[PDB]
Amino acid sequence: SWLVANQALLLSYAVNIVAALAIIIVGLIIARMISNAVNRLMISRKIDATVADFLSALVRYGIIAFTLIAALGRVGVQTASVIAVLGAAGLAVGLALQGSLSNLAAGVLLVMFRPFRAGEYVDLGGVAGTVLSVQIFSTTMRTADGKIIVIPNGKIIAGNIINFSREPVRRNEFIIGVAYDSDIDQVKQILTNIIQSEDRILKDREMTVRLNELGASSINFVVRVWSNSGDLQNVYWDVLERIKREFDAAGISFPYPQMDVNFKRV
Amino acid sequence: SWLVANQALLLSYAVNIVAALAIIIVGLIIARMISNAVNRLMISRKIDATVADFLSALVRYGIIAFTLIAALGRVGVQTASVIAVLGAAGLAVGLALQGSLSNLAAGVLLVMFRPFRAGEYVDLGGVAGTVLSVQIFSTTMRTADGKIIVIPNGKIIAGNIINFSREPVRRNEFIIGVAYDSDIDQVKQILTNIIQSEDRILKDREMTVRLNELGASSINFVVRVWSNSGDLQNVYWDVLERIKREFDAAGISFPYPQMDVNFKRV
Amino acid sequence: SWLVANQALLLSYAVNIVAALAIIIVGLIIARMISNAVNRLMISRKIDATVADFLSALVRYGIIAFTLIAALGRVGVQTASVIAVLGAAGLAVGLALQGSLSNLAAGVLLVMFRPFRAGEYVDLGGVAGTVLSVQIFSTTMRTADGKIIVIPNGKIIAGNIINFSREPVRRNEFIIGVAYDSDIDQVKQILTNIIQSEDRILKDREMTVRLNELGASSINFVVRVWSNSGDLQNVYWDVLERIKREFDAAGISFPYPQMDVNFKRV
Amino acid sequence: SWLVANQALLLSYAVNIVAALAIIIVGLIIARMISNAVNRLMISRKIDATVADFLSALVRYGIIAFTLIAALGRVGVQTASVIAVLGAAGLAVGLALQGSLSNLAAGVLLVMFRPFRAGEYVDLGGVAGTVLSVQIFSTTMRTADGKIIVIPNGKIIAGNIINFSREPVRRNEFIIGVAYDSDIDQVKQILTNIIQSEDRILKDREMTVRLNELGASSINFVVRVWSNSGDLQNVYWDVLERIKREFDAAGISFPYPQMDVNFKRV
Amino acid sequence: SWLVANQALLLSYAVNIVAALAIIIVGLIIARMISNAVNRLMISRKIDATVADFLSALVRYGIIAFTLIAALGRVGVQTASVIAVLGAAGLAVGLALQGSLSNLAAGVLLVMFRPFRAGEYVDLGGVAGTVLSVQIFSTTMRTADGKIIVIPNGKIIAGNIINFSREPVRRNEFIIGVAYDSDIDQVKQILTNIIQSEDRILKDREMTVRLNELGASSINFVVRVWSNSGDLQNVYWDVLERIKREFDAAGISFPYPQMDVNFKRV
Amino acid sequence: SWLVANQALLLSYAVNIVAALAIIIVGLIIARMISNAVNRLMISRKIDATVADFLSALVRYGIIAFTLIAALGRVGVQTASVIAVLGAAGLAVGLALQGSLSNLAAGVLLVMFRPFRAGEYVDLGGVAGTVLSVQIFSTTMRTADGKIIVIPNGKIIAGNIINFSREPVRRNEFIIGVAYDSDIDQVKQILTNIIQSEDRILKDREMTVRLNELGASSINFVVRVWSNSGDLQNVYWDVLERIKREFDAAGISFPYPQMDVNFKRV
Amino acid sequence: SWLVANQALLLSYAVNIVAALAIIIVGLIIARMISNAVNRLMISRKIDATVADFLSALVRYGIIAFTLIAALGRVGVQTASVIAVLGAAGLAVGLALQGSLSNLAAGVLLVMFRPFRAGEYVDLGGVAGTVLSVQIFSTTMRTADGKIIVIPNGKIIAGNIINFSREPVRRNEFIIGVAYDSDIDQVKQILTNIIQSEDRILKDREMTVRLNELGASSINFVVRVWSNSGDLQNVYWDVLERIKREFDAAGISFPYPQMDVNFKRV
Repeated sequence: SWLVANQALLLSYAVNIVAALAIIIVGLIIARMISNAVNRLMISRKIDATVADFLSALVRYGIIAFTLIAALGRVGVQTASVIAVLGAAGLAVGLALQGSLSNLAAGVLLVMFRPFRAGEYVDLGGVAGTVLSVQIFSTTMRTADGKIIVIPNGKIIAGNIINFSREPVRRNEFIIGVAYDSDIDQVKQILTNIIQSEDRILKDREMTVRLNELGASSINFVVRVWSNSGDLQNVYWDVLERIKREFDAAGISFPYPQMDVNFKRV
Repeated sequence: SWLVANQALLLSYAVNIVAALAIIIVGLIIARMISNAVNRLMISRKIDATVADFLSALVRYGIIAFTLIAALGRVGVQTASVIAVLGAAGLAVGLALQGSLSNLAAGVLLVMFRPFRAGEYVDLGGVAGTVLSVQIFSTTMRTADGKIIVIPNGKIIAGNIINFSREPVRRNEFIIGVAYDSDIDQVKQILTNIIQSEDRILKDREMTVRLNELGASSINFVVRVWSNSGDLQNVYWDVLERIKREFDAAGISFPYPQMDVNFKRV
Repeated sequence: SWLVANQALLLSYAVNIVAALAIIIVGLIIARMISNAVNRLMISRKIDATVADFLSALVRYGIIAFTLIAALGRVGVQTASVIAVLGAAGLAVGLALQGSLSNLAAGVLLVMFRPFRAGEYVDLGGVAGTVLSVQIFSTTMRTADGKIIVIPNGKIIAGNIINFSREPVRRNEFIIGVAYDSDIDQVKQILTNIIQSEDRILKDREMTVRLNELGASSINFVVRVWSNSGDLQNVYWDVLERIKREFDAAGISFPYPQMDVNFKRV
Repeated sequence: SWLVANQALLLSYAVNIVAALAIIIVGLIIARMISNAVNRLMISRKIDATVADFLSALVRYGIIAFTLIAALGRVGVQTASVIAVLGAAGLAVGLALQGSLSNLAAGVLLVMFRPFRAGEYVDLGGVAGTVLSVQIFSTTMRTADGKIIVIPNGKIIAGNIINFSREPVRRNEFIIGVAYDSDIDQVKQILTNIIQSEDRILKDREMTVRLNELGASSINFVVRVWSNSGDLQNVYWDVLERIKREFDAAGISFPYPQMDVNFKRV
Repeated sequence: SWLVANQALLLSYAVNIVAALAIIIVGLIIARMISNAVNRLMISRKIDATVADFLSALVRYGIIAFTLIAALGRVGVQTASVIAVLGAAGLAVGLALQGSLSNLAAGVLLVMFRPFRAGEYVDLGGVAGTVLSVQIFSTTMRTADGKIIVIPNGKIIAGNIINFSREPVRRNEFIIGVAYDSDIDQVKQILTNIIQSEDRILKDREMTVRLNELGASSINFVVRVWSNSGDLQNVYWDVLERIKREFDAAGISFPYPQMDVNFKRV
Repeated sequence: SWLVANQALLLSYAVNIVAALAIIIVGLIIARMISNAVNRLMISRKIDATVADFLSALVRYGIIAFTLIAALGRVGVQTASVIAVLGAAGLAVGLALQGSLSNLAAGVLLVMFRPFRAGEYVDLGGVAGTVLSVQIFSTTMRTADGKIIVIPNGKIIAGNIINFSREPVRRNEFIIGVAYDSDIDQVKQILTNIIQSEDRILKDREMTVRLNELGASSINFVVRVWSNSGDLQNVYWDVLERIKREFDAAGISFPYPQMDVNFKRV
Repeated sequence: SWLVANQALLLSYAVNIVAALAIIIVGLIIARMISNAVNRLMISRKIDATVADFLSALVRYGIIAFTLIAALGRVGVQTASVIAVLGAAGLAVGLALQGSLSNLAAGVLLVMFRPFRAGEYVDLGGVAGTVLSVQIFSTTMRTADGKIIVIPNGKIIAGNIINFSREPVRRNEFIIGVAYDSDIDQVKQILTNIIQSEDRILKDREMTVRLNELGASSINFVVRVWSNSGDLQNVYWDVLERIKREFDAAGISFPYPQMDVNFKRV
């Protein structure tokens, strides 16, 4: 006759049981509700059936799983084990997604800081080109050849960034080879006359015409000038052509590879 | 005579015991149920006996293990230790699977974004070819030679992506070598006449015919043109052939490697 | 006379003590039981005394350790510390085994997906050969030379996979060098006649006979054809031999390395 | 008639319920409050709508989520599971942001220590230039050519740092080649006379004029001097020119590549 | 006069105190016991005073530390902090030992699988030799030169494994160069006669005598044969010698590097 | 009329509330106190406004946050969630700082062990120079050229360390080339006479004068000697000069690159 | 008048308060005690003021921090937050120290196993030399040149280890070039006579004198012999010298680089 005497014990367990069932059913209707709601809000963005609908299904499963674990705890069964396995799974998936998340974070930083603007000619680790646009997970640029390149944001931020366009003026360099016999002063004079004649070069800024080094086959002269970024490339070509003409007119000779032979007959 | 006086203590322990046994048996029938259910739902997809049936067995073991740990906790024995070892195991397996999970996540991102479409000619880190299809864990493409290549999705997203097809028009480049003696202006005139004659080249877009650099053995001329992607390759060959013919007709001579010897007898 | 008055306190502690001893002894008999059971089931697979028997001993130790920790908790001594050290150890061993586990997981994926079948000629990062079989932790293939190679599954999945056999048809390429003096049209005609004569080449598919590039010592011709994978290698050799014969018959001359010397005496 | 008898139980549950609702509503008004406050304080710094407003929204969501979880715990539902999933997410995002955080920490260290000052000529792993400024996440410097380079702080601290400017004086080195026939002592005398004549060289500091090594084609002389950093470059050029002139005046001859032929006729 | 009225409170705290002291002393005697026991069992294996005795001391310290922490918890002082620091330390040491543990695990796998047997000629990433024995943490092999090499097990499993011995038969390859003038058919006939004469070659298996490629200086012939692994090396040498003799007898001439000069006087 | 009957319940909640408010206010005054104290102690070391004052502000925020979380727990709201997010943040920041902490730890080890002393000539992975000083996070050394280099402590400890200065005596090596025609014994005799004449060489220690190898163009002789570290460099130069003189006196001839031509006219 | 009625509540809180203060003060005296004790025991080993005294200070701070946290818990304030931040810090520092700990563990393994003894000539990844001693964190060896090298233990264990000394006997190899015209048999006979004459070579062990390969400029002969490790180097030199003499006596001629020219005049 312990039953009549333990009515209170029965009350305690019965309220817990009905509360657990109530939790199950309320969580079920809550899950239905949340599932329809998430779709209602998800349709706004572009939506792919094979993936986007799938992820809403994932959410449904996650909610019912949480409510179920909670219910099992309500019943009075230790859920620490299921919590542990769940946490291991979550950690693993987070590790897997770390890579993509890094690209996302980089992209955000690059967007707010703006190291390079759109439409600028830059290089991002050996790939010169003009940027077209920036995106969340990736960057898009066009090469000189015309090929399109896509590069992940996370990869570029780590590497060095070079922005030719940001600087208005840039410097040029020429190297020239001539024979040993030829006079130094004559060549220097000619080169000075040439560079002086040009107009797209900045007089105020430095100009260098000296003998940098002595090659084995021939001596080498170095020339340095400064010009606007836009006209740089044209300047190079024009100067080079003028040099070729002027040297042949002057009498200087360009050097071929040089060989000296000691020559005996056996 | 403590027994009669501690009837309530006995009640407390007895209810816990029978509840633990009930948990064991209900978990057993639940595990049988879940095992048959998972197979019922698993048969839909392609199923390999050596692996797929094995994983259902794994699920059976996992469920019975969870229920068993819970039962041990119900008995009143500290289960924190078994929880700890279980969590270590789960973490380890998650780390092991991280690699494959990364490929999966990448594939998802690539699918939704579509950096490159199927049937496009692209390169994905030094392997040019045409894509055939995209998959969950991997990508499939065909090389020009005809070899098939498979590349994991996770590997390509990290690296740069190049999409030749995405751009309609592309640029070409030629390099040419000629002797120093030969006149600059004559060569330039000839090359201009050639490129002008062609019809598959875009007049509106830039055209470059200049002396880029001075080689040691010979001077070098650079030529740049723009044409449609489809006809690019043909254009290259036709232009090259026409150049060879035109130069020999003109009298210009192509250069062989050049050597100059100072020559003494011992 | 607190003892008589605190009989209940004594009861509480005494039941805990005897329950702890009971747990110890039941865990001992359980451990004996489990140890014999694991051997009974382990004998089925191949079993090495120096390792396999050792791991059963490990299991014995693990079970007795768990039961002992639980008993210490039953006595009323904080076991959180022993749990912590145990968890650190488990994490460390899991990290150590991560590498091998990765190979295992890869192997599973490769088995179910079947990127390459057994008996196919494939390359798996610079090692061409024919696969012999697939295994759990590793893959086995034979090289052309006849050497056997073993490669871990985890390593290959990361790298690119190339399956020559999967594709029925493949393409070939030849490169040829000839003197500048020689006529273009004559050579082209001869090469076309040759390739046309062959029967193992696919007429429907493309055929290319053009001047690809101008070498310094000599010009270069490129030839491309398509043929079945099986007969490809033979086709290459036969074509090459026929070419050698046909050129000497025609009067064309193959080029040696070319040198031009300006020659003065001192 | 358990209700009348369990008034106290009802009181207990009712106070918990109303307290949970109170927590929900107070947390709601708190969240509104915090959201407006964070904007009020955020406007001070530069603010981008697409990102900065977004992060305030994130904060709103985070606060309401915390309060909601707390409320669920107040109701009496186990929240350990939701805590676990939340912690996994937090760990993952922290891992993702680790990279950028590293750059930030580096930048801080570099700022306080000041290995290199602004406006100094330094190299930071193969990129010589002058620093312009230091920033939080990145560093900015200008190359000699005039190109701008941006380099992340985290990358440079790991690598070696070279500060030319920090040292007032620096050393120079010349290498010279001459024929075997030429006398050693004469050359040494000439070189000593040259270096002695210069004035921008530090007499007190060492000066080296010796035969370092015997090349195959010719012998090699090494020269070392010390000069101020500013005038170093000029000194090099002037010395080199003077050397060329002095040698031709002296009668020494510079060497061309040397070849010796044993010469037989077949 | 609260003392007389709170006798029970005093009892509660006093029993806890004496139990804590009892735990301390029992743990002390337990630690002495365990320390002597571990030595008793440790002497069996080889034992180094500077390290092995040290590790027994470590065990003593660990046990007393655990018992001490437990005692502090018994007193009623929160030990969660000491647990936390202890767990951090354990995690760190586990990370440090991960490397060695990996080698151990690899060694186990290699032992049970036996990719390569002892006394076999194998290469394990560019180090050819004969294995001598396998060990727990490392592998031992001898090179052809006679040098001894030790390689850690963990390093080799990651890399490719090549087992020459496992395969009974292997293939050989020869490359040969001859002048352009020389007849193709004559050379082919001679080579066929040679290989046919040999007896250590497998007739049933393939034999290849064809013109593989056209070198610039000379044409190249390829020869392939199959022979037993043991006699392979000898076969190579004998064949090569016979070839040299046969060619000079036949009248064919081996080629020297070939140069062609266009030769003008200035 | 439950209020009058539940006075005790009201007491319980009221004491908790006032205690929570007391905790808030005491923590506030404690935070003010700690903030002023930390500055008082921080001024001793060099202090940067933009960073050092900022970190004191950080401490203020941290303390108020801890006290606030504690207060929320006092109120009776589950704080496990806020604890979880806080722990994730702490883990992330610790990971970020791991890099710098590694440099710090290395520096400590290097300081106490002293592998290389200050003012010694050492190389630390391809950067030879003299150390100037050691610091906490980095090391400073000067190169021979005079450039200053800074290298992080963590990077050098991993790599090999070479200490020229630690060893008093060092060895030298010379290589010499001579013509085939020249007698072996004569050359050996001459070289022995030379090295014997020198005084800065250690007679007791080994001396080697032998023919090491046969070059294609010429034979090579190797010479090895031992001398004090300080005088090593001078010894090299003096020996080399003496050798040049002695050979020309003896009649031996140094070799130029050697070519042999078979020479036919077409 | 709740105070008089709640005397017991007051007792409960008052005992907790005084116990907390007692814990604070006992922990303070305990910390003083431990601080002096640790110094007393620390003086035995070499002790640096800037670091070693600092670490004792660290210990003082750690103990007072633990006792303080415990006290805060005794007061009744949730300390889980402070525990969490502390654990994050500990994890971070452990990660930082992981590197050095790895070197320590390696060193231990190497010490007990003894792969290489002290005073042996070994190479440890491209650095040949003689070991001098082994240490805890690092290894010390001397190079042949006389330079001292220090290498961390953790780095070497990962890489291959080569122990020349462990093996008593070693093998040698010579390569020789001769003209095509020269007879094979004569050369073989001469070489056999030479090697047979020597006495420091092991007759029982193999001896190889064969034509290994056909070079373009000349044919190549390979010779292999076995000798004791100590006398190996001397044997090489003596054999080489004898070979040079014997060939010139025999009439064989060593080959120079060979060139063949087809020679036409334009």
